[PDB]
Amino acid sequence: PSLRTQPSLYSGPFPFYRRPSELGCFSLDAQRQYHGDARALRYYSPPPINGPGPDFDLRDGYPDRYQPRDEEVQERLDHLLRWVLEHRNQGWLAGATVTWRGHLTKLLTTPYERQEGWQLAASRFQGTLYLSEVETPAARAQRLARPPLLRELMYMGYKFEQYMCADKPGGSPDPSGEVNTNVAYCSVLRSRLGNHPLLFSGEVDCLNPQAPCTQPPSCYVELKTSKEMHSPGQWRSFYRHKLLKWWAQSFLPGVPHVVAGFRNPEGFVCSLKTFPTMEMFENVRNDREGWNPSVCMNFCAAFLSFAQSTVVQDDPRLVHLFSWEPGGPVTVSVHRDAPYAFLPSWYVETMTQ
Ligand SMILES: Nc1nc2c(ncn2[C@@H]2O[C@H](COP(=O)(O)OP(=O)(O)O)[C@@H](O)[C@H]2O)c(=O)[nH]1
Ligand SMILES: [Mg+2]
Repeated sequence: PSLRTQPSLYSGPFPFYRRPSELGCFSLDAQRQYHGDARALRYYSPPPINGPGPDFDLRDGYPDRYQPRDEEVQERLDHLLRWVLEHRNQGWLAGATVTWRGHLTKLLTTPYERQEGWQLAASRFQGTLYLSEVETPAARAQRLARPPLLRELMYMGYKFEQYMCADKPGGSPDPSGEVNTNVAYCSVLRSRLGNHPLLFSGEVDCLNPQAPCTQPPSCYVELKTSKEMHSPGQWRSFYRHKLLKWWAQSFLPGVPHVVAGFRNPEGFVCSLKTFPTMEMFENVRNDREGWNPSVCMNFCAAFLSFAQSTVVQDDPRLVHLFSWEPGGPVTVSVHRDAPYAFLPSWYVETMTQ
């Protein structure tokens, strides 16, 4: 059938969500090449009490010292599949759903999302269900038309991370190097939502070498950017929409610590604010127009359930395309081979042996 999306259908007790465990990780380098190590992981290095508070020029180095990752390249699940292949002997996988954390984020935010539609392609292969986002025609059009100032704004986000990160534990941030968005660190995580086992990985911003719990993902820190705010209305508006995204993104991998840099009209970060992941909901708890963690999760569970029961055939060439648009239900279409098939032959053959 189709799956309804509205929040009042998914109120009720917070579902079972197993505390995420890191099964491993991988890194992408300056030219988007996979390495099965943590080389790209950077280390949390906030401004000390000793010296000045933050005064970070997010415009510095734009565009000369900016090497943006090529966005035309469809990567699908490839990097994760490689990790999965290199670790096949860790039958749990057969019952798992496999994705990127980001895809799960969009499921979590669906009941409250007013603008951004999405498309998830789904193939079952050896029991395992694989989900992989397809960029909607609308979203592609917006990406190809990205205005100069929106391109700079993306840079500034990654630039903020450079002021807050050191290459080594207890090191100093070097805000004069290149920002290269091909370079990423990813944690590979195991969880279970309800009775749906999960294998997913997400981009991790940095490690806090001063977190008393030295074990991932507890020791990770997410670094965020947003417009400076003044009126209560701007804060309320931030809590209701943006905070929801931040919560979903870091809750899934079990990242407890989020730091926000608020940027000037002149493009400087003159204040920081820490949002512990577990505290984010307190900002909207009494808000009649707020979001609810268990609405996000109950919908997400219902979607997984829906996808599991819909995708019956075990076939790597077969795709059930799940589509969603704000103010509508999740609908399904069936497709075979190109252009929607996403599991590469090199993976299918090798997992078959
Ligand atoms: N090309 C491309 N890669 C992405 C994008 N978003 C995430 N990735 C990559 O996909 C992997 C998982 O990302 P994920 O955690 O799901 O993204 P996020 O939660 O939206 O920040 C990482 O290796 C990222 O570098 C994107 O919009 N374009
Ligand atoms: Mg971030």
